[PDB]
Amino acid sequence: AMIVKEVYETAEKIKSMEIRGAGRIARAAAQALMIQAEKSKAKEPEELWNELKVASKILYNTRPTAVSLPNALRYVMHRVKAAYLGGADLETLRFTAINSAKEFIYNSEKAIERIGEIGAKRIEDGDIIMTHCHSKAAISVMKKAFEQGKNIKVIVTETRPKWQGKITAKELASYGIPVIYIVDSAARHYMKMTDKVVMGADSITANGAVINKIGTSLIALTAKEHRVWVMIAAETYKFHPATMLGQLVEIEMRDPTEVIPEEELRTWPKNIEVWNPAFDVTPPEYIDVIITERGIIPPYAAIDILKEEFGWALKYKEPWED
Amino acid sequence: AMIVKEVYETAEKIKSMEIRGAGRIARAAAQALMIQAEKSKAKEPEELWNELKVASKILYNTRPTAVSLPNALRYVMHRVKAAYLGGADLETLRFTAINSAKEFIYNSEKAIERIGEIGAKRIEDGDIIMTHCHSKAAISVMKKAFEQGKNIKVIVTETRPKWQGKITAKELASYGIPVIYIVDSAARHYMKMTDKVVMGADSITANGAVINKIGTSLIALTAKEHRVWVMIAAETYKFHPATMLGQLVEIEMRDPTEVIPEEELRTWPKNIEVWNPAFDVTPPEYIDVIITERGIIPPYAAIDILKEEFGWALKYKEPWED
Amino acid sequence: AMIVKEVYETAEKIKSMEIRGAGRIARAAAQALMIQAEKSKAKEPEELWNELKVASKILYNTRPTAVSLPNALRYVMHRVKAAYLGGADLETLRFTAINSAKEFIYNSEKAIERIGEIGAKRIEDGDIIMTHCHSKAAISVMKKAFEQGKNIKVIVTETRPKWQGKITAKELASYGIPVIYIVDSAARHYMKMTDKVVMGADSITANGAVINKIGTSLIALTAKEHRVWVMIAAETYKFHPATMLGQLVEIEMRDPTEVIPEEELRTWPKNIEVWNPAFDVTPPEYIDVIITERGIIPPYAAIDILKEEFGWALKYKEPWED
Amino acid sequence: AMIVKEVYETAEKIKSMEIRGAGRIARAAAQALMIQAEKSKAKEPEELWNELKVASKILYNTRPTAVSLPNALRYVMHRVKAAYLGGADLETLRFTAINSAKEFIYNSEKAIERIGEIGAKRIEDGDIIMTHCHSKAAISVMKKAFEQGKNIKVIVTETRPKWQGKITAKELASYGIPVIYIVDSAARHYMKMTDKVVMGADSITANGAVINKIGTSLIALTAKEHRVWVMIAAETYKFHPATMLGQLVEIEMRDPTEVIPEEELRTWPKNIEVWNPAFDVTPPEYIDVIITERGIIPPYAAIDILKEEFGWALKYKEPWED
Amino acid sequence: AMIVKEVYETAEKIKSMEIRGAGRIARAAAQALMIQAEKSKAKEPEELWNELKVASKILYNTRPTAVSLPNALRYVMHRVKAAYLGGADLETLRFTAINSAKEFIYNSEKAIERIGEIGAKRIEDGDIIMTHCHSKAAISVMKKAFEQGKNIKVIVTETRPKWQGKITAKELASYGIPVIYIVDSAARHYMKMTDKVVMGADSITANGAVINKIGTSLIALTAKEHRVWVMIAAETYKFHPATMLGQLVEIEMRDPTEVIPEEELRTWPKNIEVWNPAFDVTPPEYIDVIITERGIIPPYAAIDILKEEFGWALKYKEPWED
Amino acid sequence: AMIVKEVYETAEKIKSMEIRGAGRIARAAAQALMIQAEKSKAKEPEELWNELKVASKILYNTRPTAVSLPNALRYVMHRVKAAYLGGADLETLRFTAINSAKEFIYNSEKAIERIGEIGAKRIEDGDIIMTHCHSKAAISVMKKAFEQGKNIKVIVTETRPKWQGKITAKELASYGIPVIYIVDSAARHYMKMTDKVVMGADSITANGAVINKIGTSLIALTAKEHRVWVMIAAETYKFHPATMLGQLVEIEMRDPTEVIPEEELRTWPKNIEVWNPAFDVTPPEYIDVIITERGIIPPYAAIDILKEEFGWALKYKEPWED
Ligand SMILES: Nc1nc2c(ncn2[C@@H]2O[C@H](COP(=O)(O)O)[C@@H](O)[C@H]2O)c(=O)[nH]1
Ligand SMILES: Nc1nc2c(ncn2[C@@H]2O[C@H](COP(=O)(O)O)[C@@H](O)[C@H]2O)c(=O)[nH]1
Ligand SMILES: Nc1nc2c(ncn2[C@@H]2O[C@H](COP(=O)(O)O)[C@@H](O)[C@H]2O)c(=O)[nH]1
Ligand SMILES: Nc1nc2c(ncn2[C@@H]2O[C@H](COP(=O)(O)O)[C@@H](O)[C@H]2O)c(=O)[nH]1
Ligand SMILES: O=C(COP(=O)(O)O)[C@H](O)[C@H](O)COP(=O)(O)O
Ligand SMILES: [K+]
Ligand SMILES: [K+]
Repeated sequence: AMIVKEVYETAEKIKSMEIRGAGRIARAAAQALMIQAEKSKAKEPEELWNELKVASKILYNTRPTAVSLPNALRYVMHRVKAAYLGGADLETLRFTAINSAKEFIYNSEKAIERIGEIGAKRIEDGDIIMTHCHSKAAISVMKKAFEQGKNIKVIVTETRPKWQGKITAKELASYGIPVIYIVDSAARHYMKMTDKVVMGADSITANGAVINKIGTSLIALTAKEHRVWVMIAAETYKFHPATMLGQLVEIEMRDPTEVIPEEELRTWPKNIEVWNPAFDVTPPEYIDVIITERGIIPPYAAIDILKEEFGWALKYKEPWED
Repeated sequence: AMIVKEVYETAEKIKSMEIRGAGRIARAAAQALMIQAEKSKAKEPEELWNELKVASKILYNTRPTAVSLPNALRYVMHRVKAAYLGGADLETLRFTAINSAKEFIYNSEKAIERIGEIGAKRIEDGDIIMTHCHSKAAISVMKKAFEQGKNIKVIVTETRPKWQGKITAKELASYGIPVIYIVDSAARHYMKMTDKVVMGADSITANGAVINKIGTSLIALTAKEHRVWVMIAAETYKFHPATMLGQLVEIEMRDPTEVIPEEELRTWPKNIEVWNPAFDVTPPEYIDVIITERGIIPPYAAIDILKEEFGWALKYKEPWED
Repeated sequence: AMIVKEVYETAEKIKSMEIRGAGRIARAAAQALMIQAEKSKAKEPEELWNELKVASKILYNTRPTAVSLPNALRYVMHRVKAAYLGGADLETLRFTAINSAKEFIYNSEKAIERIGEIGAKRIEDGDIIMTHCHSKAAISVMKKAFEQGKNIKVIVTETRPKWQGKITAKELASYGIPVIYIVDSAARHYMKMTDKVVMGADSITANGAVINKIGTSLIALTAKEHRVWVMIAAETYKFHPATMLGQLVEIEMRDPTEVIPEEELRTWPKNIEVWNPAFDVTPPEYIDVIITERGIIPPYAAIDILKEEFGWALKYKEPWED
Repeated sequence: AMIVKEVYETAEKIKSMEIRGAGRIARAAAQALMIQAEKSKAKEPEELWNELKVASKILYNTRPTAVSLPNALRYVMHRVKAAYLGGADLETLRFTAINSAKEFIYNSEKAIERIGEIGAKRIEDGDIIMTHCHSKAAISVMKKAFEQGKNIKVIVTETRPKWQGKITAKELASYGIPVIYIVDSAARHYMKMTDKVVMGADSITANGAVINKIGTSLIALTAKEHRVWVMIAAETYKFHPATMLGQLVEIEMRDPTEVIPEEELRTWPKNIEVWNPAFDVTPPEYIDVIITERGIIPPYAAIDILKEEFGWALKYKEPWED
Repeated sequence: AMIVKEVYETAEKIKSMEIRGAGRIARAAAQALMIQAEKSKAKEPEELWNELKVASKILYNTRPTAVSLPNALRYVMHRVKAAYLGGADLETLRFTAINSAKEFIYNSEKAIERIGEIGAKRIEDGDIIMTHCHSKAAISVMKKAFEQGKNIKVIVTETRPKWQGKITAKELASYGIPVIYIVDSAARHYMKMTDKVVMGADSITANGAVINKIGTSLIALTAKEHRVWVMIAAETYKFHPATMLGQLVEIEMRDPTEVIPEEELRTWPKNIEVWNPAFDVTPPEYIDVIITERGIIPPYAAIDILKEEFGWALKYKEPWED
Repeated sequence: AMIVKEVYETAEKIKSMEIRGAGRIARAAAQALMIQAEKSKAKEPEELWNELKVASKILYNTRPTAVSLPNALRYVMHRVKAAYLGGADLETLRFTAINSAKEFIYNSEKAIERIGEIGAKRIEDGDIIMTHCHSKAAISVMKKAFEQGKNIKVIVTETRPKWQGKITAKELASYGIPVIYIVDSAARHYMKMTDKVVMGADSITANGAVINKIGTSLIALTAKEHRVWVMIAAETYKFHPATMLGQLVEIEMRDPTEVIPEEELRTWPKNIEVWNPAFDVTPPEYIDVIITERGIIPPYAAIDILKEEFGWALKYKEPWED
């Protein structure tokens, strides 16, 4: 297969986390398939289909946990598969894929702004919000609240090991929003002063559980303990189809050296293992609302979102398989 | 007025956390009073007494939260003040000061051994133990349980911002004990495989609360959620006598640059505030046992420890006070 | 501009709580639109439409918290607006307004009967039921359970400040049902002898929360503690559609003189503030079932009620809006 | 009036629990409806209709608590009744009853196979599983998982009074799955070593509560306490449609001799009452998932299963009534 | 017996609650026995003893629940009994009683000021405190905090039926302390803004339970739910000796007309009973600290207070019996 | 070396549980020490000392879990060992052992009588009481309460595997107390109608945990869940002194044939392991009180009982060791 540079470059950048955040990963994946179809020198449809199947496989095999990624590929390639199988000629297939990926990207961009507007109504003037990691959906909520003239202050948790909290702090401060930066360990200590917790999602399961950045389940746990609302800002493509039929979401273990740098870890005794899980599972009981682009829901209504938007595709194989 | 150099160095080193851990700080402070008395050039008792007061003050204004520090200074200075006021000559005062310091130091070492022997009975073959920070008292228990031939494995949290987890990890590894090293945020994610939690204490209050390294409360919180025993390994001089008459324990706010290094932090805008609490408060409902040198107690019997050993002193002003 | 006297009187009476209870306020507002249309002197549809908008506005700016009120106005005005914009003549508009009002009123009466029949199946012979405020929906259930020959007894909380408990007590007594009347503070003390709790609702939100008379949350809280079922008797028009897109429900702050009478309160110093919230929010974890006219649901299925019946309308501005 | 003896044999064997488990009972009731129709000597259609109505009532008044039974009779008699009322001649009616019976029986076998496949995905290699009673749907999950190569052990609670746990223990051992057999009272003691709990269901209600073998709720309670997942394996015909309209599920009280044998019980004093409830009610807060043949749901979504599958039938009388 | 006016007048004023609050009731009881001994025209000691025995019986038989009352009588009359039984002459007995009662009154007055000083250290600048009823011990804490220059605001609950909250509000406002007055039902609604809860006690039991004004257990319940500290300001004479050997504290039921005035209750149907319990029982788990004149304790240390101060007297009959 | 057969008969009958219940076992072990001393044919004091040391070891290695047994042997052998080491001649030693045995046995009977009297005060007229196993101290409470004229019923759980519940059921019926007999699994189902729970104890630990019959912790858990008081009737010799120095209590694992009889179990596959734990561990958060013969304590005060009664003995070896 004639796979372009940008398919490979994108895949490496998802793996190394130079491209990160479940939304962005999903847009970038779709963007890459768009560039494949723009640049394909293929002659036959069968030839282009094969390229897109394989480019998709490459992109799916990057990072497992955020279902946003395979939902983006599925979006582009359910359509490309339907086109091809009703013998669409070449340019019809090339446009199906290009236009499909443009829809997904537009809809991601729109969904996020919309989550901002909905979630900001749940924020009150004077609120101290605590967040975790760097979530574009959460930030959209917080930023929108601030543009509505509510005087807010955000507590950013640094978010080890990769320090996503630095990104969140600088970003929010740059829209004018006062930020309080603390270590992940201080979450409970400062939960007393916190009015609302607003965080993102990578996968959301049928029974209402939220897989998000390591440490999320802790922040939610103590938030529930103090009766602070836990609001998870999440696009409907964050919801995980295979969990309808009993799939456990894989938890990404990343390299030990994200925790202890190589120069130091090589000096450490052999009887120490560094474990670096990238995500944990917050059960639904610690979640008050999931804010989607289609509105506020309780977390136990995640199965409704998946039935009405993804149910149909689970008797079908994956649209890049054969 | 005529204070030796070892007092000043010791205080500089407690401030800087070159010397750290509650127990060690207490011993280092006794030592410093010891050396002041050993090397004094005083001629009258009143002169030595005056040096030992001032040196006491300097040592106390180093770090507020670990009560071990002022409890050590009191063990020396209660005895030194009663001698001075009983008319003791120069050399009798000098020796009360030196010999009191030596007793505290000897009792601190024996107590930690004994805590180890007692706590280790609560560890069972195969156990997986989560800990936090670096606590000599906690390590005593794990070390002794391994020497007894129990195959334990210790989950060690890195303990940001100052990374005491690293100290714990290398230490435990050095005794042959296998370690699983994780970031603080992962503590709930791994609580499901943990059998015991074993941490230390800086201050323990009348009502049973444990003030220990920032994050301790979170670990205890999710331990409870999971029905994992939380054991606090702690010497009687970790108990806080001022709290029987309602004193709140000061939580030390340490420098922002421990969290975000100087180079970086100077690049950040005014409207980010870095907050660095070094301790939090874990409520007694989340603690199962405190393991002291005089045995196992439930946290609520903190008051009995305080009454039977420290109550007597609360009608008096402070031993180093004029 | 040309608003009848019955509209103005009805709004005065909703404000003053001469007419009160969510369900009754909704019916009273439909009625008032009915009478405005019956008695209008308009010649063109545009003139009647203009009266029905203004009368709607006046009725809506009476009391914020019970969503039954604006849901009643919408049931009339959605239908009136679609007729006007479909070119309806004067008399066709007049009749859409009158007949819509009549349908709402008829459905409000049938729904409360049906809630009664459904909820009464969950009451068992010998039961002791705590209630709160005066709710027609709750009373429907108790009344019907007694008529079925079940020997029930109802603990009635006085419901300060406005004393709706008294209304409930006299009513239940009048049907032959024995009552135990207690102050609000005694609710936990008597929860141990209570078998069921049965209250009403003013608004029910997307995520399952019940906004009902001040104190309801406390009663539900200790009911849970005690494992006593909390049943909310509530019509579909108690559900709040604005909350699916993240609106917070306004909690009505009523006059201080309801708490402390005018004579007394004028004798009190400036630095006492009397605060009179008329409602609180009970979270869904403390509610076991909502009993609607279409059946039993768990509180989390509030969103399904809102979606299938009210979602359609949230792309449009308000039916009475210009 | 002319009822074949197979109907009576079945009904007897359901009362005495020679035929047991909610699925098997249901299949056995349809099988008897099937045989009644095959072997009927009725010469008019009205006469067969009367034999089936009657057979249905004989079968329904055996064991009240498992809704599987009346849902089976419903499946057949809704269709037999629609045929009959549309003029169907004799042999059309007979076939409708036989083929409806056959449909339900094939569907039951297929549903359980599919629950096994959905549920096994939630069992991970290593897992220890506690179960209760003998449930064909719980066993499907445990069997498929072992067939998939996962090394599991199963804690089989003995399930007094009727010792269902022995059936489960021998069965699982027979597939090569190691069993740990314990008394019901040991559930909490061993819940620390348990990773998943998997049990059946006799009825599931509109608000998500699960009715299953006496003891199930105790196991789900201490499982929640310890954060072990509680998974209910339940065919959709275990869901109870009368509960949408507020019905309480009857709790069968079986013979005292099941607890204490006849020989011994007759010697006991009159003032010892032996109470044998055969089922209890587990609230939905202690259930993490229900695994049906159409996928995983949170317990709150039972109402969705009921709305879509059974809600149509509630405004009509029962299918076997005059 | 020659009983004085003031013994009778005091007893009526305790019953009618013109004299109220457990501390004050106890002082007034002791004051009354003081006035008996001042004015007794008795000639013999046996004659005076008999007067004091009977005057005590009168005073004990006023209100049952606040153990402060019998502890005050016991204080005076353990001593008077010991004096008399070592044949103290008349004036020796008269002084024993007068002086004993002066000690109790001085010690009550001192203990309260002291509880103020201890408890105020647990109050932080900016705190919103919620209280209940009118407690001199609680007010001492709050007032002292305010005199220390901490800027506080107190939420006073009105405290039905008898409105003790009016007393609390006016009193606190008169020391300059901003007060927020609300109904007992609003406690949970406003618990989010509350930093500390400070309340009194009437009886405290061996196992740590606090009997205080009806509604106390509710406020503590929701305070625990939100992690607001519950601090009970209580003198050591609030602790209940007989609970060491298994006594249940009697809960005072007061007259129905405290709830519904006579003029209205006489018009109400016969099938309504008004129940007016004056106190409820807050379990120890909802209490953080009990502040006594001897310091902060956890509530589980109430048995220590009773052992060291009251244990001795429980093999003896009551010191006014014969 | 010369051991009387009564010692061996006793030890056999303790292993086989012909002698059972923690109190009775203890009395029976002292009785055997007593008979050994009475019937000894030793002519030197050293020779009797050796027979008692040995008798003690034979008795201690019967059943590990109930500390009552070694605390009984301790009571005798501390005193026999103090006599022996103070030069005591033969007949002085013999008497010391007989009279110590006799003291412990009289004390046990008196302790249990007094627990009945303290504990009955906590039972109120009407009460329904759930219990577990057969406990002589729990039965004392229930009996005294009935003797006092209170109309109670008792829910007697059958207590598998050894059916202790039948002993309890017949015994209580024999005093005229109505019994409800249920299987262990029915505990939660019937906890709603239960007002008090009253059970025994085999050991009680330094931190307040109670070791009692397998199932006790499940009953205490659902009792807490429902806010039913859990009361433990326990003589002070049930408190476990090794636990002050960190010891874990051994959980006796008895024969699998107690669960499944020999005849049946031999037919079962090899891959079914039958596990028979005879005790479990109830944490102190689920126990409201321990009733001892010296009064009511919260479970946290067990450490106070231990400090004052047994702490002296811990720095010495066991009384029967060389
Ligand atoms: N914050 C704080 N709490 C303390 C201190 N001493 C004792 N405590 C007690 O520790 C507990 C902490 O509860 P939290 O607010 O963490 O839920 C409270 O019961 C509080 O009364 C102290 O110095 N600071
Ligand atoms: N205060 C408030 N909470 C609401 C409203 N609508 C829904 N909720 C939800 O109701 C719950 C109340 O939780 P609470 O803060 O009482 O513990 C939260 O989960 C919150 O998200 C509303 O209008 N006001
Ligand atoms: N006991 C019982 N509860 C039911 C039934 N149907 C639904 N429920 C619901 O199941 C829950 C029972 O919880 P529990 O009382 O065990 O704590 C309640 O939410 C109740 O409203 C039924 O038939 N029986
Ligand atoms: N399992 C066990 N726990 C004990 C023992 N002695 C004291 N404990 C204490 O009892 C509690 C057991 O609670 P659980 O683990 O059932 O939740 C813990 O606080 C533990 O520290 C013992 O011998 N065994
Ligand atoms: O319950 C009340 C008043 O009861 P009443 O008003 O019915 O006498 C008070 O909280 C306590 O008695 C403590 O008050 P104090 O601290 O002043 O003793
Ligand atoms: K577990
Ligand atoms: K109960």
